[PDB]
Amino acid sequence: GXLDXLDL
Amino acid sequence: GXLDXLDL
Amino acid sequence: KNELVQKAKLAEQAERYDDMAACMKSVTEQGAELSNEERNLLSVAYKNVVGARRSSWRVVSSIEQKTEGAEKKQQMAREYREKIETELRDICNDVLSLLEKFLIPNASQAESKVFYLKMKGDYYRYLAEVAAGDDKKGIVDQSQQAYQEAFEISKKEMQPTHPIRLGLALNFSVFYYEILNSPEKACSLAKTAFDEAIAELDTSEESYKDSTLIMQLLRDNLTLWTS
Amino acid sequence: DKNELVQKAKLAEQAERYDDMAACMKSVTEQGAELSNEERNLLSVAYKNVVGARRSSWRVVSSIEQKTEGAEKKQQMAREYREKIETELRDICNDVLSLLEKFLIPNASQAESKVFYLKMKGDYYRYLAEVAAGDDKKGIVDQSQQAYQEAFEISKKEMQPTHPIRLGLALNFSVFYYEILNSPEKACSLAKTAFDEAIAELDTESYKDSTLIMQLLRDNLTLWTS
Repeated sequence: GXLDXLDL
Repeated sequence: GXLDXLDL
Repeated sequence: KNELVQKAKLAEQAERYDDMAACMKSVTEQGAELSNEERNLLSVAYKNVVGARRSSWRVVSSIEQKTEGAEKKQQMAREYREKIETELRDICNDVLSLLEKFLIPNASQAESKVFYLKMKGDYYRYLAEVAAGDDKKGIVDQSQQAYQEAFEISKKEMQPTHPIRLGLALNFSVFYYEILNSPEKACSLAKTAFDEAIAELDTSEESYKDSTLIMQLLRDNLTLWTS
Repeated sequence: DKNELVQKAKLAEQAERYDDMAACMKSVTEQGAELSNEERNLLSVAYKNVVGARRSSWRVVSSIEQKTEGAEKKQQMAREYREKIETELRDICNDVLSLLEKFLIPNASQAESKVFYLKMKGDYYRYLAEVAAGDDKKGIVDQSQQAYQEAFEISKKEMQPTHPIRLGLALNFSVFYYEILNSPEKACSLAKTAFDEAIAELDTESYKDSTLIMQLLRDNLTLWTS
């Protein structure tokens, strides 16, 4: 949601 | 796999 | 040839189990008694294929009870739960066919038979889970039939440590509980197998960890149903 | 409408069916609306998991090809399967691109969002480069460069280093310079640049959600230090 939303 | 090949 | 196996071994490695299973679904379709290696690969493949959907359906199903705000999403939740159910059944039947058509009637090794029959039970039990309506009672007994045939063969030409026999046990022990909803029968069977598998404490031949790994599941199941 | 597929996708996440999830977001974009934060994120979460699966699938198959090369009778089936995934990812990448280049950046109304979707371009083209065989890569690499740099202009001197979307850009553009352009010197430059500027920022989910991004930069900086 925070790491995976922005793809690392 | 132990349970992976036995599907547990 | 075994080019598919190789594809599967890659599909396994690629976690592309959908392909993997299709590969082995074809190897089966080739109409040969799959090597315990191949066997394992087919299972591995379909294990995740049916596993993907069960764990999908499971969350949707529970969310079906936990509908966004009111019970208005019920329609969507269900509709989609059914979308999964459709797929799951396809995969199940697909596996079941393989079992009826190739696996069971080809499996020469007694051990192998147990395995596939267990699959039968397993995959039939995966239907029962989803089998709402009036189907369950029959389908649950169709899973049972399958598990029992396996049990019969296991308690015959399989030592109590054999991970498959224990694999069956656990898979069949979970059936009586989760499915038939009869802890009485479930708990006993589990105990029986584990209890019987204990005497063989291998003071110097066993099935190492694989077998012990199940015992833990078995007892960890037993202790859950204990409560 | 759009919501008629915002609940379904939310459930597809819940049910780990990102292929469905993605397909719901596609229609939500095809609706013709500047995506929300909820709805945008989902699209990412959805497609990131779809591409991610392929990318991580490709990486292992490519890695398996490191047993027999372009001309062999044992690692010839890998390349052919890797190529199948190459295709799959491409289709999925192009799909996200079609969504992004058609009506993902032009429809986006906000400024902070511009960065984001462009960061996807810098992401998704980079994915293409990795798999982009032949001489075609060269251009596809520029695609990601033109993109990830373009988003860097909108995120640079526009949002505080504290911003996780500005820092997420840093991460991905740096890993683009390193992993694709194989220009560690330039990668570490961008990283330091972002991290440095990001230090001189002050924010009271920016507390942690914007702290992990930084921790990766530092980790990468460290990795590329040795």
